[PDB]
Amino acid sequence: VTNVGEDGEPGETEPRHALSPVDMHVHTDVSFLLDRFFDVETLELSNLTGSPATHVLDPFGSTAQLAWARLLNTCTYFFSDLELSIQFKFTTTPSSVGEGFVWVKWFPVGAPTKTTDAWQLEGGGNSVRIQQLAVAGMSPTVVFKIAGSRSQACGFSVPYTSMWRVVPVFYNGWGAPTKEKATYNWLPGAHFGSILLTSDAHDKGGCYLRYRFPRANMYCPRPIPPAFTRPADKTRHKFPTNINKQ
Amino acid sequence: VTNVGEDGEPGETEPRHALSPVDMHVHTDVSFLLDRFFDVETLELSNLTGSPATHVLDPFGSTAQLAWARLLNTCTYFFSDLELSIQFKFTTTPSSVGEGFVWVKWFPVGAPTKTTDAWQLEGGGNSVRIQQLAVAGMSPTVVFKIAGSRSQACGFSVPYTSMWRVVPVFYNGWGAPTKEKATYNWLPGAHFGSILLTSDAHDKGGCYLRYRFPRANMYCPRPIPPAFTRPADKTRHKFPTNINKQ
Amino acid sequence: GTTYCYSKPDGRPPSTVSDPVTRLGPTLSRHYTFKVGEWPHSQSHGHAWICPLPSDKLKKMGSFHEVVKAHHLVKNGWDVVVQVNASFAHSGALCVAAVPEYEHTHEKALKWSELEEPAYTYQQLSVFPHQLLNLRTNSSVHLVMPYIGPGPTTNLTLHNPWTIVILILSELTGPGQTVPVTMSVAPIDAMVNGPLPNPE
Amino acid sequence: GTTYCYSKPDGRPPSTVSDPVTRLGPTLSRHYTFKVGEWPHSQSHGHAWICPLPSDKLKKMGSFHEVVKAHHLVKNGWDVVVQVNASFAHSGALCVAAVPEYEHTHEKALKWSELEEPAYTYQQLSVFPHQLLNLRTNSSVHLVMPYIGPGPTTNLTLHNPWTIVILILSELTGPGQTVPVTMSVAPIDAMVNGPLPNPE
Amino acid sequence: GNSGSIVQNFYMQQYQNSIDA
Amino acid sequence: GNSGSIVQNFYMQQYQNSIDA
Amino acid sequence: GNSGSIVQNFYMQQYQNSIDA
Amino acid sequence: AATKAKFLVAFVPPHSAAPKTRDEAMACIHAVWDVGLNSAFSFNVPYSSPADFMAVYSAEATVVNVSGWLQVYALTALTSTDIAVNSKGRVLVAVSAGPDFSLRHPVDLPDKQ
Amino acid sequence: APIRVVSVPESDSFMSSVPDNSTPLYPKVVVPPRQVPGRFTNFIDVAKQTYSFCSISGKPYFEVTNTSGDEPLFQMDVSLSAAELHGTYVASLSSFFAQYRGSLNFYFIFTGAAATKAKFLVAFVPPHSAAPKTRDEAMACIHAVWDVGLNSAFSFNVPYSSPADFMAVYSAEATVVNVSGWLQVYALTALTSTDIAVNSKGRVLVAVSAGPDFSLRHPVDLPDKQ
Ligand SMILES: CC(=O)N[C@H]1[C@H]([C@H](O)[C@H](O)CO)O[C@@](O[C@H]2[C@@H](O)[C@@H](CO)O[C@@H](O[C@H]3[C@H](O)[C@@H](O)[C@@H](O)O[C@@H]3CO)[C@@H]2O)(C(=O)O)C[C@@H]1O
Ligand SMILES: CC(=O)N[C@H]1[C@H]([C@H](O)[C@H](O)CO)O[C@@](O[C@H]2[C@@H](O)[C@@H](CO)O[C@@H](O[C@H]3[C@H](O)[C@@H](O)[C@@H](O)O[C@@H]3CO)[C@@H]2O)(C(=O)O)C[C@@H]1O
Repeated sequence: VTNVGEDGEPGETEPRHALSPVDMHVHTDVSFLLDRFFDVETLELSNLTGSPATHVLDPFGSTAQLAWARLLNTCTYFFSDLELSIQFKFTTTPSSVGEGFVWVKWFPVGAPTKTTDAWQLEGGGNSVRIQQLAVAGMSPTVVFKIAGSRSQACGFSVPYTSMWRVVPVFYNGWGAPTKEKATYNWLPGAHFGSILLTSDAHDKGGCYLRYRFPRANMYCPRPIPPAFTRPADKTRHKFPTNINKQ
Repeated sequence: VTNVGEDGEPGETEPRHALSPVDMHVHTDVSFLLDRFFDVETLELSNLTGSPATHVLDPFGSTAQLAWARLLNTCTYFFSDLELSIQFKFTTTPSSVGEGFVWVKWFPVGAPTKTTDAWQLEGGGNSVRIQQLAVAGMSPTVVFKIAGSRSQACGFSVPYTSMWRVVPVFYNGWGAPTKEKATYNWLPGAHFGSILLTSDAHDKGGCYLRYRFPRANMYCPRPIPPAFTRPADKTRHKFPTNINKQ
Repeated sequence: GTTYCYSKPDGRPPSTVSDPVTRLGPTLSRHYTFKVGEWPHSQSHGHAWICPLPSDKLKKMGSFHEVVKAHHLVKNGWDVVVQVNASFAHSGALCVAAVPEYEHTHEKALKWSELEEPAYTYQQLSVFPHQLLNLRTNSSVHLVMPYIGPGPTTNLTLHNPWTIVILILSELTGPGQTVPVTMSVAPIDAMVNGPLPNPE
Repeated sequence: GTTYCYSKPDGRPPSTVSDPVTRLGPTLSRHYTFKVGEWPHSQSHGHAWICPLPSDKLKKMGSFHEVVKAHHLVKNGWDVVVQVNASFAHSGALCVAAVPEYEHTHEKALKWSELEEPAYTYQQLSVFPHQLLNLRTNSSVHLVMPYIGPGPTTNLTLHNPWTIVILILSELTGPGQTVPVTMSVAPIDAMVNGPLPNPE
Repeated sequence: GNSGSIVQNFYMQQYQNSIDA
Repeated sequence: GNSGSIVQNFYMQQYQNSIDA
Repeated sequence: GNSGSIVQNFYMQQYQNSIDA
Repeated sequence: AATKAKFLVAFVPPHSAAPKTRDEAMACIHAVWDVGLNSAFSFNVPYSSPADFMAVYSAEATVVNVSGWLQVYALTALTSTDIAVNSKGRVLVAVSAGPDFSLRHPVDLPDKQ
Repeated sequence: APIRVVSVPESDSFMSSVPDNSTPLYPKVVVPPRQVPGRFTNFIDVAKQTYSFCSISGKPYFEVTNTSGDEPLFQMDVSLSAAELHGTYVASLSSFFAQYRGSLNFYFIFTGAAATKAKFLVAFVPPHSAAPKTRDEAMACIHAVWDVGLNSAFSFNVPYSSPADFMAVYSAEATVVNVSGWLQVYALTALTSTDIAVNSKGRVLVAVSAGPDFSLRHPVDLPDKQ
């Protein structure tokens, strides 16, 4: 009612010569917010021998206060490719590992799994056994050394493997006929596939997972979790910054 | 009066067949004088654990006899992008650090700040904790190793972040409603943003800040500070040089 | 003669307010005229009258004054004319200037006052938009400054961008009396934002 | 619906001042909104709220207010809208009017107040530019008055030409509670003369 | 979105990433 | 001002630095 | 089949591999 | 629907020390809402600042920390057909982003607080 | 397929003036636009289109009294690291470099009261001999005459005379590119005044603008204060 200002008048609000543009919104571009490296996870290695476990690239669980945590929670359905950096930190005296040969293998959404030592390198007694799937072949293997290695890390790009045209970050259903608990918001292969780190370290070190999700596609906006306690009435939420009264 | 020479004549000066050009002034080009690396500052690191402090890229204070000190004092308002080099020097016996993994993170004009250990890498007991914001993500992280690292330095470019279309290197006003001391020539976010260096060194080392300011834009010339004591009457100011009586 | 502070004044309306904008007709931002001070025979060089515009003296613009009272921000230039009064038997000169974010003021901010500059400054004061008042030549310095500052407009209650320096170059040499300085500020291209409430 | 007080407002500038004239942009003479009073169940007919515009309540126009403070005279109309608040179970009506040189006021001049008209008046109140507020029909009276008076403009400090009557015709019959009246005045085509000095 | 180098296509559009229909 | 290589544009004009309006 | 870079032809088609008739 | 009321929604610029009565705020930017003309109303809290951009992470009051104050006041009170049934009213209040609204400089999360 | 590369000997060295830039880590930042007046481009512009005020015994002027003759009134070793320059813009700007080049303009503004008058011989004396000590000595050289009471201000151009394609911004024990000469103002007559009990002396300000052919080169870092 009445609209454009100055007259005390009922529905009549005042004028607003709305703003110009700068930045063209671009930072809030879902594809851009997601194409960078995130420190998601931290895990330890496996000994070259034993009958070890594969690890799963599932950045959909969350709960850890991390920005990329939420954001993936912001949408119902997601699709993007993957990109890694694995860094391996030291947890003892760095002079313990002279070699430090690390085997890594990537497993695509839905690959077979049981592995036991099965490859045997020998030479001058002693002789090493690497893992049955640590080996090089079909799924990409990546071997790197950490011995003065100016950056104890390795890295690469890996495609959207799932058999699902998109991934439901939420699922009002079960992924199995047996409607068991655990099988709730599940639906199998709703992730990026898996990896196996294995080495004569394993002890002496932890890892550093890092994902970069290029080509981000987000479908169906969802409620965006608060992330901070509710401040008191009629007040602000004061925080420490690059600004502030010095 | 009279002008062009030879006649004793009053206002009449003599002739001057003014000079040619060479160098086209170009060195005094504000954009060029500023696009190089300056050793501005020197600071120490922070332990991977504790509840540390961010550092502020404010090259506007000055007082230190450094050329780039003045020059930034030569103008009222400034704008340029930033560029860094961080070198980390050793302050003990270089054989103390076998690893020397250093986490750095850059914070844009006006970012949140409280950080405590929050990321935990584990593997074979011991286990490391890095900083809550040392982690990789939104603001750029840079991790480098200093272990034989042929150049113990790292480096990168960072954009003009401030919310101010330009930065007042001088401010006849306050940046807060509470006209307190400290809040004088202040006005928040009148700088480049901040950084956090953190590592299993911290002790064993200092740092080496270096800025390069590309795209320099200087508005309103200001008085240019003298930099040397006032010499005696009718004399010169003799100095040591690449010339001089040998 | 008319000297411009960096550029003629723009009547552009603030790049940073979707908020409703009242422009000030001259008849509101009228003209104001006060006495700076009495340049005396003793005041050795390097002295000066700081006139940071407009504050301190803002209570006295009694009309322009009024609208800037009940309004959050303003963008405006300044037609300003400093007028020393002296005979042809006096000697000496000053240099009066408009300075961008001038500061030293021993935080007696936005209050006009008196100081003694460091020297490298009076020597280089002229590096700003200034004019010479030479007692054997003229008796008036005239300048016009435009809105200026980090923000596309500011709060005159917290920040004064423009500030007139009235510097003493050659001491007042001549008849025993003093030479009264004076100044007429009148706002150019005034523009306000956000009316504040009622003083109750 | 919009009802005009004798004629649309003229932005003409005063036939009686060679003196410089400041016209008031809406953004200065903005909009104001206050509560007149709570029409109660007891107040027999003939009652009324006198709202002589604008005084008494002038201290509260805090912007428009401000310019008319430091200025001798003004010519302006009034967009004014009286708003009673009541449910569909209430009965009764008022008649609110704009009156030219209204007077009785027991010299509580230019102070809004409350009275009981003589009757021949409420009977003939309608002979002025008025509108009916009938509790089974509408809930708003809207009027717009133009500058008017013996002089081609006056001193709002001595004379208020326009004055709203808010007359009680049929008593408030219905639910036990009262019915709050309200009013939004906003100056139309404002124009000032002679700035007065500084309050010292 | 965020891929900005020139060498970003050092590898093919086919090899590098994934491809829709 | 002082950027003189060829590889100076190895990265884009958009990515590298900042951009005015 | 699986050779996808640009530098894949850093070496000649003649030098790199083998050649049929 | 048996009910009606009115409010003065006003926006008060970040200077003084905050108003405390309608007659105090009224001198500022505001409009009038007579519930019973529209049962819902929209009000635009503008951008007023020397600040080309503002602070997503506010704190101890700075010049780019706050842009003002939104206040709804009660113009009149609750008139009702029968005050024993309807004695109060609930006005929901929702927030949409402004057309000129924009965000910049992505950041990582600090310690919860 | 890997490229064949040889790691040039300096490979992991730093070097603080690389003609090239570092790698970006925060792209897509569009900046707000700035109207803000007086953006200068090159430092020589303000130095040319701007007068600085000289330095003599602490003040920016020299005095004439009702008693002077040939005693030189104003004298300066033409070098940037000269005394009477110390306070100024031009001089201080040049500290930022190694070599200067060109003429400099001097502005003398006589500021004695209008009841007053006087004259001077401003002269420039070439860097050979051992410096003149009387007007009649300098007169044989480049100079003009200033009758205050024709112009109350005057400009004088100290030229560039040297086998030196460039000159020394950082002077010292006298070298061939260390000095270009000597500026000297002398008193041609003395202070005539309507009433000598009121006006007995006069103050001529002396300012320095940069020469049109003036230029600077080879940016340098600051040595120990001295
Ligand atoms: C995938 C697989 O087959 N894994 C088997 C490994 C691999 O074949 C082996 O590591 C290839 O390098 O081999 C395993 O069996 C080997 C083991 O029994 C050793 C111990 O004597 O002998 C190997 O054969 C010898 C043979 O005895 C010699 O005559 C000579 O030919 O050399 C070969 C090997 O160099 C067996 O292949 C193993 O022990 O791990 C079985 C794994 O399942
Ligand atoms: C941002 C954040 O959440 N920080 C928290 C960290 C990180 O979650 C953690 O470093 C991720 O690597 O974790 C903190 O809490 C962990 C701590 O209590 C340890 C000690 O027992 O347990 C961790 O959970 C274990 C769990 O007990 C096991 O069952 C199994 O699932 O492994 C996990 C971890 O590998 C807690 O998450 C921490 O101690 O720093 C709390 C930080 O705030």
